[PDB]
Amino acid sequence: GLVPRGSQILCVGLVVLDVISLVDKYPKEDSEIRCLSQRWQRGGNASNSCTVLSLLGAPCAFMGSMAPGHVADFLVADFRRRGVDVSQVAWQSKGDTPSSCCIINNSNGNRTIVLHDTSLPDVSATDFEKVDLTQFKWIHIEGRNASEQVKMLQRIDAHNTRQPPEQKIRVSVEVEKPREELFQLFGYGDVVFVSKDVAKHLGFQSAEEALRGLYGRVRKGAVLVCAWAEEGADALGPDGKLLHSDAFPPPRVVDTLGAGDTFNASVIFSLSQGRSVQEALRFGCQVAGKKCGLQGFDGIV
Amino acid sequence: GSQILCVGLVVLDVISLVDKYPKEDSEIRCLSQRWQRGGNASNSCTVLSLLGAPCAFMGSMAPGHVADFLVADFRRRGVDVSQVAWQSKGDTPSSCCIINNSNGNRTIVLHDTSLPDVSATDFEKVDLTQFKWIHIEGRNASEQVKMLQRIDAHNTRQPPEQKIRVSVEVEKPREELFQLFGYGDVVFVSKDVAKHLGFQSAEEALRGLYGRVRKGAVLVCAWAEEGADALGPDGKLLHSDAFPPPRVVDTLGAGDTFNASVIFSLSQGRSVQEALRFGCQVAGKKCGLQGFDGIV
Ligand SMILES: CSc1ccccc1Nc1nc(N2CC3(CNC3)C2)nc2c(NCC3CC3)ncnc12
Ligand SMILES: CSc1ccccc1Nc1nc(N2CC3(CNC3)C2)nc2c(NCC3CC3)ncnc12
Repeated sequence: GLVPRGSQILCVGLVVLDVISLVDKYPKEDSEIRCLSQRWQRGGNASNSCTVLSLLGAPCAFMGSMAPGHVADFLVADFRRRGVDVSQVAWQSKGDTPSSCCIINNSNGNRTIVLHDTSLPDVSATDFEKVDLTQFKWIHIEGRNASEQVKMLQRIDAHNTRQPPEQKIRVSVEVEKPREELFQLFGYGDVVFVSKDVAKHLGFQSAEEALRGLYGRVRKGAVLVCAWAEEGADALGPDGKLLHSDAFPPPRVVDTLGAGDTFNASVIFSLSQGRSVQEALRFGCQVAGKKCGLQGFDGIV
Repeated sequence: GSQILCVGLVVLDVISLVDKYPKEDSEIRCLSQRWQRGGNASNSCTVLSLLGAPCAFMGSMAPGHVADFLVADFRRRGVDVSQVAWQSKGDTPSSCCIINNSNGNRTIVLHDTSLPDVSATDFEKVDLTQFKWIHIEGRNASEQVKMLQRIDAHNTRQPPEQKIRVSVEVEKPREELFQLFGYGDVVFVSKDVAKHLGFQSAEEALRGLYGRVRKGAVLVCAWAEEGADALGPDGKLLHSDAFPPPRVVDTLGAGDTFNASVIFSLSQGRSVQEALRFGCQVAGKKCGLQGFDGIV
């Protein structure tokens, strides 16, 4: 159906089906055991942010790769259950739709993971070329396949080059795997999210060390953003002023999985409503804090 | 009287092929992944079908998207599902199977729904005429013994020529299942059970377990790479070496391939030595492949 011009936030990245099994003890190889409970969850960075943006009330769409099959079917039904627009999915003729097996040991909390395979092709610059941008007010890009996503960021530059500032598409970018290739993305986007995990791998020991240490890599005008779990979040604009907001503990921690994706989506949401970076950092921390003390995304409002 | 029937579980097998088995708290990436129609009786149907034997599955299934997948697969394989006992409480069981591609080890983590078992009631409602053979997967004992008795009874009224051959699996160490040994013409007891009951080889198990079977039965016991053995009324031990494929790459469903194949050979009137041998021949071929496609 019809989507008004400049109304949606698009997130480009991975979606994955996570099968999550709760067990008594860790299974010894070659055994047949009952679990305590099992969940199928839609997962992936761009995937969760879309969920959040919908709960938060933004019209939103997801672009990532799927393969026709029963796994897609479930994934697409969960997306749709959360109000996400999937009209831009990149259906692939080759490969498996990503699925992961996660096993959680009850008596200790340990999480073991068999990660999804690498059979399916990522979204590509030509795939992306085929997309009429006018619907989007904001596009956000999970960092995965760097050299291609670069062409897409360049496409969005082009488009923008020719629009009145009030019809310009804002861009955000996320670097979250400690992978050499990803670092070029730093130079793109109006907003750049970097993760505790990545920043540590580059040697920095805190948001402040990371922002000040990496801001030299961001394109002029950009806001560089970093969250540090219970130590809060920071942000660094072109004016050089290091911003900060403390965390917000929930009455008690229940599920941290996906909180970074909640933080990103919330910051993006706030900035898109024209709030100030400081107000965004704040909001970010508030909603991610609330998520942590909840199971999945249901109660975040 | 042309079909073979199997009574047990169907399960959605969410499979991950990895090259080494993950250690506590670690994180590895699989080589590939697939969905597969699972459950013992389910697998056996697959194998019977692939061998050209008309067969039919019977077990509980909850309607949903999972079931739809299972059903379609049953049909692509010509398994008669018209005997299925649908529910309205619960969902389709499913599990995560980690298959270690470097020795074919298979770790199964099962989510058993509360989904109701098949009951003597449901069973008492089936036309026993179409079946040369009926193989029961031992899950709910006290309730299945009734199913069996209904079969023993049906036998009395028929020529010692048109009787319903009956086979029985005892795969899990559960105490309740132990009453089942004394039923059906052929009885499959797994290596696992065997060891749990203090026995160290198929030879010894067979000796120490024959006491528990119906008069005139054959006790069968596979033992992976060691082969499988059998014991009949004549008191003579039968043996068959295994048939190792070049590389073992996937042993999920081997035992259910063994059983189907033994059953199949028997329903074609081959001898117990010949069926034991064929069982190993097929389970063996199976272990060198991902899936079932291609054992024939
Ligand atoms: C700045 S908000 C944020 C952003 C990204 C990721 C997580 C968060 N928020 C929180 N993360 C974690 N955590 C902990 C882990 C789980 N593995 C690391 C992230 N703990 C808390 C907390 N209390 C718990 C602290 C551990 C004692 N209270 C509020 N927000 C967060
Ligand atoms: C008697 S055939 C049989 C019956 C039921 C279940 C399995 C099998 N067959 C085999 N199972 C296993 N296995 C291994 C496990 C997986 N952990 C137990 C079952 N390994 C082999 C094998 N392995 C390699 C050869 C020694 C070189 N070669 C032939 N048949 C089987």
